[PDB]
Amino acid sequence: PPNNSNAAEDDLPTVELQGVVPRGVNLQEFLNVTSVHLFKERWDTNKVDHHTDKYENNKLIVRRGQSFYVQIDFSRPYDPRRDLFRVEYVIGRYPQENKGTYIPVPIVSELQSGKWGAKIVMREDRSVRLSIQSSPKCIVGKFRMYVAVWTPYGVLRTSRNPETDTYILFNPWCEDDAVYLDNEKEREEYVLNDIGVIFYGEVNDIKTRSWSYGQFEDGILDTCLYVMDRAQMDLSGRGNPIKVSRVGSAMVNAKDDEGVLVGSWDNIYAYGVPPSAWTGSVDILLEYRSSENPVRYGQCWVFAGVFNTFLRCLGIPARIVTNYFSAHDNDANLQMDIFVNSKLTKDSVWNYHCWNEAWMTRPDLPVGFGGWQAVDSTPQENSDGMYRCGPASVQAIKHGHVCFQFDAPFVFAEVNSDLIYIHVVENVDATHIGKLIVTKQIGGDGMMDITDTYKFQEGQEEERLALETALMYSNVDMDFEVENAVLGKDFKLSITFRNNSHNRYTITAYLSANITFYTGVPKAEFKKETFDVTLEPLSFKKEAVLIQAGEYMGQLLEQASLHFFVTARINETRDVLAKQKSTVLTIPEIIIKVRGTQVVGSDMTVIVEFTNPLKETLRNVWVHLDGPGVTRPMKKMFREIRPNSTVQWEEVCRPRKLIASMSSDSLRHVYGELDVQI
Amino acid sequence: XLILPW
Ligand SMILES: [Ca+2]
Ligand SMILES: [Ca+2]
Ligand SMILES: [Ca+2]
Repeated sequence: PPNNSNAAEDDLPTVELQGVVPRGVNLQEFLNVTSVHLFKERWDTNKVDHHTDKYENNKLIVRRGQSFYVQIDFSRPYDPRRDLFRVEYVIGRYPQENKGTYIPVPIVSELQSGKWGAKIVMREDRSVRLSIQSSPKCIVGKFRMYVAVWTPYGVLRTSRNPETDTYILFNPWCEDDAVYLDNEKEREEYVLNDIGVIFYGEVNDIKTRSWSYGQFEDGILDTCLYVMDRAQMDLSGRGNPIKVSRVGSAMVNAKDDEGVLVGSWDNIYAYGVPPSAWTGSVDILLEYRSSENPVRYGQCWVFAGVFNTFLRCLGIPARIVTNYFSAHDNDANLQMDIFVNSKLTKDSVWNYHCWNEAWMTRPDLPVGFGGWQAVDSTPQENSDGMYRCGPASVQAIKHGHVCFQFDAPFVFAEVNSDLIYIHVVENVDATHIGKLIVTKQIGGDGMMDITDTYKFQEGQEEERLALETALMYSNVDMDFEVENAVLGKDFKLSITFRNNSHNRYTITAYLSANITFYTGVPKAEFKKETFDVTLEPLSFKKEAVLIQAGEYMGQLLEQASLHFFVTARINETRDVLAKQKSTVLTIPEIIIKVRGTQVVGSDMTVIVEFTNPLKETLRNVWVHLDGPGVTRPMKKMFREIRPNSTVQWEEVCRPRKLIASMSSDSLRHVYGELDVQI
Repeated sequence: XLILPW
């Protein structure tokens, strides 16, 4: 049967005898658990290191992909030569290992990266202390803990004990988690902050409503798990933030799924609470858990207020945005069809709208479409048969790549749809929709303008080109390849146009070059250029834009890649050709060796070898050695290095880490390192 | 959240 309930439990036997165990067998020969300690208190290392001390909850709450300490007390001291046991974390009524819901945790000697395991770190008396490491992709929820001792007759498991139950949450602190956020300030605001502000009003008259998210208050966490139970969300997917965010975007509104909040706009709000009355999320969600029925009522800002609590409570970093002059598209044409005329016209435009943004990687999308994802629980339009919206990649909306799931065309139309006064046309307005998008700033109640994340500035040619690309989701081919990109050196970006027609064309285009992480999260735009090229008939044209090294070297990170947007419009036919590609920089590295005894009080030779990576001629090569405690900083110059030729630098020194760096005239800031013990 | 005249 489907296993989609954290509340439901199966019963795990305490004496899993196998075969025909003879009568009179003596199970006292084997270990049994007298006590288990989880150090669950909110001052101890577990909750503090896992950023869960805030939760008003007396049970162990950890975040996945991180180590926490437990202690198991046995009847006699644990002996590895004769004892074999494992820890188990179980969830649901139908737990299987291959479904992620039965998790065996073997007692190992060394914790492995991204694998479940427990390592002993203390053995005093009859007690062993364990550092347990969870998988950075583990299901999020309330697990049941067991200690299982293996015997030749079966497994001796502990009895059910709800005091050892453990919540495992999303970990925005673990670089192996899809919700990883490499910024403590951003983490404290988008995860640990339980209050905030929401903006509303008009574009020129802006009001501020404060909201108490209260994700750490008693009952809220269990409620969020209940919200997922009520959705019948299969447990095997509750570790995927894309599924958790999309299920939330449906379950917060009461339509078609008996969700948390009922939307009403009719100025009456009979037999319920007016939307303007709510000041936080705790009372809505708790009433949902108590009554087990939807709460009345809510509107745009209240849906986001509760959705924000749901996301932060589970661990997904989340913020609330406000779109002023948000458009409502009814016929999915990405236009505001205006006929005035109230009978034929069905497209509306709100003074403002509020939806949520959730921080996650998008492994289901190409590289570059991670980071902030737009999610809207407010019921506006159907999506695949339900009232939900997102996660839509804000990055995909900016360049009009609305073909990437989910519901990107809708969110694009909300922020940058043109007005079409329509058989016959008349006027076309292109600046009215999405005048301003805002969100609460870090460290204050100010207003961070984030309009530039969803769309290019109205007026600029990239805005139109992005829009016309979105509307698209004359015998001309278009492609671009990156010309031998080496870290620390200028490289060429060659846009190619092939015209197979007998006509002469004019092409307007823009180029967007971006640094993205290895996971696929965007960092920044380091180059943006618009350009115009003419295409003679039966020709090929290779316009090559030069990316200078100084343009991107300032914002690079470990294993970062380059994401390029190139959208070109055929002016004569108004066609739009759009490509997006990712490339990893060919990064040179410095090999550092140490020969000799590496003790203090004696000389040792540090050998630095560098290989010329370019087909060019390197001149004025400066190599710098740095290593505090080993050798004072020094520099070896090299007036010339021939192509594909290797250089070696020896440096004696009497003494920790060593860092080397090369910089020439055509290649700068290429590094190497080596950890040395002394 | 008001609907706004076109
Ligand atoms: Ca719903
Ligand atoms: Ca429309
Ligand atoms: Ca516009």
